[PDB]
Amino acid sequence: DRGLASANVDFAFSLYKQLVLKAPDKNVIFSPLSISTALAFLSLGAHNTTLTEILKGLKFNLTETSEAEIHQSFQHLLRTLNQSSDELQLSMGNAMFVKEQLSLLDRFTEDAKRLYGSEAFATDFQDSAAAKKLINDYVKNGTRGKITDLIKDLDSQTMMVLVNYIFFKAKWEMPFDPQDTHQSRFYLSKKKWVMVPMMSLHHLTIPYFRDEELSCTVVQLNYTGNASALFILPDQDKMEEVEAMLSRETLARWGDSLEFREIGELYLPKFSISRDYNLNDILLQLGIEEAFTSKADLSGITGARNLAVSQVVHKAVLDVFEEGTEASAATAVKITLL
Amino acid sequence: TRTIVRFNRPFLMIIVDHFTWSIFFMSKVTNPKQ
Ligand SMILES: C[C@]12CCC(=O)C=C1CC[C@@H]1[C@@H]2[C@@H](O)C[C@@]2(C)[C@H]1CC[C@]2(O)C(=O)CO
Repeated sequence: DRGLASANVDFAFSLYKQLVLKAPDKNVIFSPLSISTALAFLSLGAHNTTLTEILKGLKFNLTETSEAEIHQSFQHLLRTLNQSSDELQLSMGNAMFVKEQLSLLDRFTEDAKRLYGSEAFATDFQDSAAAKKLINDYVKNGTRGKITDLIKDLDSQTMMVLVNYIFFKAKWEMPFDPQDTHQSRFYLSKKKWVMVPMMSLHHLTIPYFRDEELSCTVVQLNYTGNASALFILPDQDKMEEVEAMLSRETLARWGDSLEFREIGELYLPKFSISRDYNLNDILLQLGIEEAFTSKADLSGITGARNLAVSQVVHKAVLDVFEEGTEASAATAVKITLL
Repeated sequence: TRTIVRFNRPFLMIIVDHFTWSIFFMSKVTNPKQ
Protein backbone atom coordinates (compact mmCIF):
# COMPACT_ATOMS: atom_id res chain seq x y z
CA ASP A 1 0.00 0.00 0.00
CA ARG A 2 2.00 2.94 1.41
CA GLY A 3 0.05 5.75 -0.27
CA LEU A 4 0.86 8.41 2.34
CA ALA A 5 4.40 7.11 2.77
CA SER A 6 6.34 9.47 0.52
CA ALA A 7 4.74 12.72 1.70
CA ASN A 8 4.88 11.69 5.35
CA VAL A 9 8.60 10.84 5.20
CA ASP A 10 9.49 14.02 3.31
CA PHE A 11 7.63 15.94 6.01
CA ALA A 12 9.36 13.97 8.77
CA PHE A 13 12.85 14.91 7.64
CA SER A 14 11.93 18.52 6.80
CA LEU A 15 10.52 18.82 10.33
CA TYR A 16 13.58 17.16 11.87
CA LYS A 17 15.99 19.60 10.23
CA GLN A 18 13.95 22.60 11.39
CA LEU A 19 13.71 21.26 14.95
CA VAL A 20 17.49 20.86 15.04
CA LEU A 21 18.04 24.33 13.56
CA LYS A 22 16.36 25.89 16.62
CA ALA A 23 18.68 24.11 19.09
CA PRO A 24 21.39 22.17 17.23
CA ASP A 25 22.89 20.33 20.23
CA LYS A 26 19.72 19.32 22.11
CA ASN A 27 18.12 15.90 22.23
CA VAL A 28 15.33 15.53 19.67
CA ILE A 29 12.29 13.28 19.96
CA PHE A 30 9.06 13.76 18.03
CA SER A 31 6.40 11.80 16.16
CA PRO A 32 6.15 13.08 12.58
CA LEU A 33 3.13 10.83 12.03
CA SER A 34 1.27 12.49 14.93
CA ILE A 35 1.98 15.94 13.51
CA SER A 36 1.05 14.98 9.94
CA THR A 37 -2.20 13.43 11.17
CA ALA A 38 -3.14 16.43 13.32
CA LEU A 39 -2.50 18.82 10.44
CA ALA A 40 -4.40 16.62 7.96
CA PHE A 41 -7.28 16.66 10.46
CA LEU A 42 -7.02 20.46 10.58
CA SER A 43 -7.11 20.60 6.78
CA LEU A 44 -10.50 18.84 6.85
CA GLY A 45 -11.83 22.23 7.99
CA ALA A 46 -9.70 24.45 5.74
CA HIS A 47 -10.57 26.11 2.43
CA ASN A 48 -8.81 28.06 -0.31
CA THR A 49 -5.25 29.27 0.39
CA THR A 50 -5.35 28.08 4.01
CA LEU A 51 -6.03 24.54 2.78
CA THR A 52 -3.50 24.62 -0.06
CA GLU A 53 -0.70 25.75 2.24
CA ILE A 54 -1.38 22.97 4.78
CA LEU A 55 -1.46 20.16 2.22
CA LYS A 56 1.59 21.55 0.40
CA GLY A 57 3.40 21.96 3.72
CA LEU A 58 2.64 18.31 4.53
CA LYS A 59 4.51 17.58 1.25
CA PHE A 60 1.59 16.34 -0.85
CA ASN A 61 1.59 17.03 -4.60
CA LEU A 62 -1.63 18.94 -5.19
CA THR A 63 -1.60 18.56 -8.98
CA GLU A 64 -1.87 14.76 -8.78
CA THR A 65 -3.92 14.13 -5.61
CA SER A 66 -7.19 15.33 -4.13
CA GLU A 67 -7.95 16.40 -0.59
CA ALA A 68 -10.53 13.58 -0.53
CA GLU A 69 -7.87 11.00 -1.42
CA ILE A 70 -5.58 12.37 1.31
CA HIS A 71 -8.24 12.12 4.04
CA GLN A 72 -9.18 8.62 2.88
CA SER A 73 -5.53 7.60 3.10
CA PHE A 74 -5.26 8.85 6.69
CA GLN A 75 -8.51 7.06 7.55
CA HIS A 76 -7.07 3.83 6.17
CA LEU A 77 -3.73 4.26 7.94
CA LEU A 78 -5.49 4.96 11.24
CA ARG A 79 -7.55 1.79 10.86
CA THR A 80 -4.44 -0.25 10.06
CA LEU A 81 -2.46 1.08 13.01
CA ASN A 82 -5.31 0.62 15.52
CA GLN A 83 -6.15 -2.97 14.52
CA SER A 84 -5.93 -5.53 17.31
CA SER A 85 -2.47 -7.00 17.81
CA ASP A 86 -0.78 -9.25 20.35
CA GLU A 87 2.79 -8.57 19.21
CA LEU A 88 2.99 -4.87 20.10
CA GLN A 89 0.79 -2.12 21.49
CA LEU A 90 0.14 0.64 18.97
CA SER A 91 -2.66 3.17 19.25
CA MET A 92 -3.50 6.48 17.60
CA GLY A 93 -6.46 8.68 18.42
CA ASN A 94 -7.89 12.05 17.44
CA ALA A 95 -10.31 14.30 19.31
CA MET A 96 -11.78 17.78 19.14
CA PHE A 97 -12.62 19.85 22.22
CA VAL A 98 -15.09 22.59 21.27
CA LYS A 99 -16.95 25.42 22.95
CA GLU A 100 -20.55 24.22 23.18
CA GLN A 101 -22.00 27.38 21.61
CA LEU A 102 -19.75 27.27 18.53
CA SER A 103 -21.86 26.17 15.57
CA LEU A 104 -20.15 23.36 13.63
CA LEU A 105 -21.16 22.07 10.22
CA ASP A 106 -22.73 18.62 10.44
CA ARG A 107 -20.54 17.69 7.47
CA PHE A 108 -17.43 18.57 9.47
CA THR A 109 -18.28 16.65 12.64
CA GLU A 110 -19.49 13.67 10.62
CA ASP A 111 -16.36 13.68 8.46
CA ALA A 112 -14.11 14.10 11.51
CA LYS A 113 -15.66 11.01 13.11
CA ARG A 114 -15.69 8.93 9.92
CA LEU A 115 -12.22 9.83 8.63
CA TYR A 116 -10.20 10.65 11.76
CA GLY A 117 -12.17 8.80 14.42
CA SER A 118 -12.69 12.08 16.28
CA GLU A 119 -15.50 12.79 18.69
CA ALA A 120 -16.48 16.37 19.54
CA PHE A 121 -16.36 17.00 23.30
CA ALA A 122 -18.10 20.08 24.68
CA THR A 123 -15.44 22.06 26.54
CA ASP A 124 -15.74 25.26 28.59
CA PHE A 125 -12.52 27.07 27.71
CA GLN A 126 -13.54 30.04 29.86
CA ASP A 127 -12.80 27.65 32.75
CA SER A 128 -9.27 27.36 31.43
CA ALA A 129 -7.80 25.21 34.20
CA ALA A 130 -10.61 22.67 33.82
CA ALA A 131 -10.40 22.64 30.01
CA LYS A 132 -6.64 22.11 30.23
CA LYS A 133 -7.05 19.21 32.68
CA LEU A 134 -9.63 17.54 30.49
CA ILE A 135 -7.53 17.74 27.33
CA ASN A 136 -4.39 16.65 29.18
CA ASP A 137 -6.34 13.77 30.74
CA TYR A 138 -7.49 12.63 27.29
CA VAL A 139 -3.86 12.60 26.15
CA LYS A 140 -2.68 10.95 29.37
CA ASN A 141 -5.27 8.19 28.87
CA GLY A 142 -4.30 7.62 25.23
CA THR A 143 -0.58 7.49 26.04
CA ARG A 144 -0.99 5.25 29.10
CA GLY A 145 0.31 8.02 31.37
CA LYS A 146 3.41 8.92 29.36
CA ILE A 147 2.40 12.34 27.92
CA THR A 148 1.20 14.25 30.98
CA ASP A 149 1.07 18.02 30.39
CA LEU A 150 0.68 18.53 26.70
CA ILE A 151 -1.28 21.77 27.23
CA LYS A 152 0.53 24.23 29.49
CA ASP A 153 -1.12 27.53 28.59
CA LEU A 154 -4.59 27.78 27.19
CA ASP A 155 -6.28 31.04 26.27
CA SER A 156 -9.69 31.39 27.92
CA GLN A 157 -10.95 32.65 24.51
CA THR A 158 -10.00 29.38 22.81
CA MET A 159 -12.83 27.98 20.68
CA MET A 160 -11.51 24.55 19.66
CA VAL A 161 -8.51 22.28 20.23
CA LEU A 162 -7.78 19.45 17.82
CA VAL A 163 -5.69 16.68 19.36
CA ASN A 164 -3.79 13.66 18.08
CA TYR A 165 -1.91 11.12 20.21
CA ILE A 166 0.22 8.09 19.34
CA PHE A 167 1.26 5.32 21.75
CA PHE A 168 3.86 2.66 20.95
CA LYS A 169 5.08 -0.15 23.21
CA ALA A 170 7.03 -3.04 21.71
CA LYS A 171 9.37 -5.87 22.69
CA TRP A 172 12.72 -6.37 21.00
CA GLU A 173 12.98 -9.35 18.72
CA MET A 174 16.37 -9.89 20.43
CA PRO A 175 16.04 -8.45 23.95
CA PHE A 176 19.03 -7.36 25.99
CA ASP A 177 19.87 -9.31 29.14
CA PRO A 178 19.93 -6.83 32.07
CA GLN A 179 22.79 -8.85 33.57
CA ASP A 180 24.86 -7.54 30.61
CA THR A 181 23.96 -3.88 31.30
CA HIS A 182 26.86 -1.99 32.89
CA GLN A 183 27.56 1.67 33.60
CA SER A 184 29.89 2.96 30.88
CA ARG A 185 30.97 6.19 29.24
CA PHE A 186 28.79 8.18 26.88
CA TYR A 187 30.83 10.89 25.17
CA LEU A 188 28.95 14.19 24.98
CA SER A 189 31.93 15.52 23.03
CA LYS A 190 35.36 14.21 22.09
CA LYS A 191 36.79 14.97 25.56
CA LYS A 192 33.72 15.08 27.86
CA TRP A 193 31.54 12.21 29.00
CA VAL A 194 28.98 10.98 31.51
CA MET A 195 28.17 7.51 32.78
CA VAL A 196 25.06 5.71 31.48
CA PRO A 197 23.73 2.15 31.77
CA MET A 198 25.05 0.54 28.60
CA MET A 199 23.12 -2.52 27.41
CA SER A 200 24.93 -5.11 25.32
CA LEU A 201 24.36 -8.06 22.99
CA HIS A 202 26.96 -10.60 21.81
CA HIS A 203 27.30 -12.38 18.45
CA LEU A 204 24.21 -10.75 17.00
CA THR A 205 23.25 -11.21 13.33
CA ILE A 206 21.31 -8.12 12.23
CA PRO A 207 21.03 -5.82 9.20
CA TYR A 208 24.14 -3.65 9.03
CA PHE A 209 25.58 -1.00 6.72
CA ARG A 210 28.78 1.00 7.00
CA ASP A 211 27.98 4.18 5.07
CA GLU A 212 31.27 5.59 3.79
CA GLU A 213 29.43 8.38 1.95
CA LEU A 214 28.13 9.87 5.23
CA SER A 215 30.73 8.47 7.70
CA CYS A 216 28.17 6.59 9.77
CA THR A 217 27.14 3.06 10.70
CA VAL A 218 23.51 1.92 10.38
CA VAL A 219 21.94 -1.07 12.13
CA GLN A 220 18.37 -2.31 12.34
CA LEU A 221 17.01 -3.77 15.59
CA ASN A 222 13.60 -5.36 15.04
CA TYR A 223 10.65 -5.33 17.39
CA THR A 224 8.16 -8.17 17.46
CA GLY A 225 5.69 -7.30 14.73
CA ASN A 226 6.26 -5.18 11.65
CA ALA A 227 8.11 -2.38 13.46
CA SER A 228 11.85 -1.87 13.81
CA ALA A 229 14.34 0.66 15.11
CA LEU A 230 16.93 2.03 12.68
CA PHE A 231 19.95 3.26 14.63
CA ILE A 232 22.49 5.53 12.91
CA LEU A 233 25.88 6.11 14.56
CA PRO A 234 27.79 8.99 12.95
CA ASP A 235 31.52 9.04 13.41
CA GLN A 236 32.66 11.65 15.92
CA ASP A 237 31.97 15.14 14.52
CA LYS A 238 29.96 13.70 11.61
CA MET A 239 26.50 14.08 13.19
CA GLU A 240 25.92 17.41 11.47
CA GLU A 241 26.83 15.89 8.09
CA VAL A 242 24.41 13.00 8.56
CA GLU A 243 21.65 15.39 9.65
CA ALA A 244 22.16 17.63 6.62
CA MET A 245 21.84 14.61 4.31
CA LEU A 246 18.70 13.14 5.89
CA SER A 247 16.04 12.65 3.24
CA ARG A 248 13.73 10.08 1.73
CA GLU A 249 16.50 9.28 -0.76
CA THR A 250 19.07 8.74 2.00
CA LEU A 251 16.69 6.55 4.01
CA ALA A 252 15.95 4.45 0.92
CA ARG A 253 19.66 4.05 0.18
CA TRP A 254 20.30 2.92 3.76
CA GLY A 255 17.45 0.39 3.57
CA ASP A 256 18.68 -0.85 0.17
CA SER A 257 22.23 -1.25 1.50
CA LEU A 258 21.60 -3.18 4.72
CA GLU A 259 23.11 -6.67 4.78
CA PHE A 260 23.15 -9.21 7.56
CA ARG A 261 26.32 -9.27 9.64
CA GLU A 262 27.19 -11.17 12.81
CA ILE A 263 28.16 -8.26 15.05
CA GLY A 264 30.74 -9.19 17.68
CA GLU A 265 29.23 -6.89 20.29
CA LEU A 266 26.57 -4.19 20.21
CA TYR A 267 26.42 -1.58 22.98
CA LEU A 268 23.30 0.58 23.33
CA PRO A 269 22.41 2.90 26.22
CA LYS A 270 19.34 2.46 28.33
CA PHE A 271 17.75 5.92 28.27
CA SER A 272 14.61 8.01 28.45
CA ILE A 273 14.27 11.43 26.83
CA SER A 274 11.44 13.93 26.42
CA ARG A 275 10.92 17.10 24.39
CA ASP A 276 8.13 19.60 23.93
CA TYR A 277 7.77 22.03 21.05
CA ASN A 278 5.84 25.08 19.90
CA LEU A 279 5.64 24.32 16.17
CA ASN A 280 4.41 27.75 15.00
CA ASP A 281 7.81 28.90 13.69
CA ILE A 282 8.50 25.67 11.83
CA LEU A 283 5.05 25.45 10.26
CA LEU A 284 5.40 29.05 9.08
CA GLN A 285 8.80 28.15 7.63
CA LEU A 286 7.08 25.30 5.76
CA GLY A 287 4.65 27.84 4.26
CA ILE A 288 1.66 27.15 6.52
CA GLU A 289 0.89 30.79 7.24
CA GLU A 290 -2.67 31.85 6.43
CA ALA A 291 -4.10 29.46 9.04
CA PHE A 292 -2.40 31.66 11.68
CA THR A 293 -3.37 35.11 10.44
CA SER A 294 -6.57 37.09 10.28
CA LYS A 295 -6.90 35.84 6.67
CA ALA A 296 -7.40 32.25 7.91
CA ASP A 297 -10.08 30.28 6.09
CA LEU A 298 -11.32 27.48 8.33
CA SER A 299 -14.86 27.81 6.95
CA GLY A 300 -15.07 24.06 6.43
CA ILE A 301 -15.51 23.80 10.21
CA THR A 302 -18.33 26.29 10.75
CA GLY A 303 -19.54 27.55 7.38
CA ALA A 304 -17.93 30.95 8.04
CA ARG A 305 -14.44 32.46 8.15
CA ASN A 306 -14.64 32.82 11.90
CA LEU A 307 -11.73 30.70 13.21
CA ALA A 308 -7.94 30.93 13.16
CA VAL A 309 -5.12 28.82 14.56
CA SER A 310 -3.27 30.29 17.52
CA GLN A 311 -0.71 27.58 18.31
CA VAL A 312 0.40 24.06 17.38
CA VAL A 313 2.22 22.20 20.14
CA HIS A 314 3.85 18.78 20.32
CA LYS A 315 5.27 16.65 23.12
CA ALA A 316 7.01 13.31 22.77
CA VAL A 317 8.75 10.77 25.03
CA LEU A 318 11.09 7.91 24.15
CA ASP A 319 12.12 5.14 26.57
CA VAL A 320 14.63 2.47 25.48
CA PHE A 321 15.43 -0.47 27.76
CA GLU A 322 16.43 -4.12 27.80
CA GLU A 323 13.00 -5.61 27.01
CA GLY A 324 11.97 -3.16 24.29
CA THR A 325 10.87 0.42 23.70
CA GLU A 326 8.03 2.68 24.79
CA ALA A 327 7.42 5.86 22.80
CA SER A 328 4.50 8.25 22.77
CA ALA A 329 3.59 11.69 21.52
CA ALA A 330 0.71 14.08 21.09
CA THR A 331 -0.06 17.13 18.97
CA ALA A 332 -2.59 19.87 19.71
CA VAL A 333 -3.91 22.59 17.39
CA LYS A 334 -5.36 25.50 19.35
CA ILE A 335 -7.98 27.57 17.53
CA THR A 336 -9.57 30.93 18.40
CA LEU A 337 -12.34 33.09 17.05
CA LEU A 338 -11.47 35.37 14.17
CA THR B 1 38.04 -9.40 14.36
CA ARG B 2 34.25 -9.06 14.38
CA THR B 3 32.66 -5.64 14.05
CA ILE B 4 31.83 -3.78 17.26
CA VAL B 5 29.01 -1.24 17.18
CA ARG B 6 29.22 0.95 20.28
CA PHE B 7 26.59 3.68 20.74
CA ASN B 8 28.66 5.78 23.13
CA ARG B 9 28.40 9.11 21.29
CA PRO B 10 25.46 11.02 19.76
CA PHE B 11 23.26 8.91 17.51
CA LEU B 12 19.93 8.83 15.68
CA MET B 13 17.03 6.44 16.21
CA ILE B 14 14.12 6.08 13.77
CA ILE B 15 11.15 3.88 14.70
CA VAL B 16 9.62 2.61 11.47
CA ASP B 17 6.82 0.32 10.34
CA HIS B 18 7.90 -1.83 7.41
CA PHE B 19 4.29 -2.63 6.47
CA THR B 20 2.98 0.93 6.11
CA TRP B 21 6.39 2.62 5.54
CA SER B 22 5.52 4.99 8.39
CA ILE B 23 8.06 6.82 10.50
CA PHE B 24 6.41 6.68 13.93
CA PHE B 25 9.15 8.50 15.85
CA MET B 26 12.41 10.27 14.99
CA SER B 27 15.07 10.98 17.61
CA LYS B 28 18.59 12.27 18.12
CA VAL B 29 20.24 11.36 21.42
CA THR B 30 22.99 13.86 22.22
CA ASN B 31 22.91 13.22 25.98
CA PRO B 32 20.94 10.32 27.49
CA LYS B 33 20.93 12.33 30.76
CA GLN B 34 19.91 15.74 29.32
C1 LIG C 1 12.17 5.42 2.26
C2 LIG C 1 10.86 4.60 2.16
C3 LIG C 1 10.55 4.35 0.69
C4 LIG C 1 9.92 5.51 -0.06
C5 LIG C 1 8.74 6.05 0.70
O1 LIG C 1 7.78 6.53 0.12
C6 LIG C 1 8.79 5.98 2.16
C7 LIG C 1 9.81 5.43 2.82
C8 LIG C 1 9.96 5.67 4.29
C9 LIG C 1 10.02 4.33 5.04
C10 LIG C 1 11.13 3.47 4.45
C11 LIG C 1 10.90 3.24 2.93
C12 LIG C 1 11.83 2.13 2.25
O2 LIG C 1 13.09 2.62 1.86
C13 LIG C 1 11.93 0.87 3.12
C14 LIG C 1 12.30 1.21 4.56
C15 LIG C 1 13.73 1.84 4.71
C16 LIG C 1 11.20 2.12 5.16
C17 LIG C 1 11.59 2.16 6.65
C18 LIG C 1 12.18 0.75 6.93
C19 LIG C 1 12.23 0.02 5.57
O3 LIG C 1 11.04 -0.68 5.30
C20 LIG C 1 13.47 -0.92 5.45
O4 LIG C 1 14.48 -0.77 6.13
C21 LIG C 1 13.38 -2.08 4.44
O5 LIG C 1 14.71 -2.47 4.20
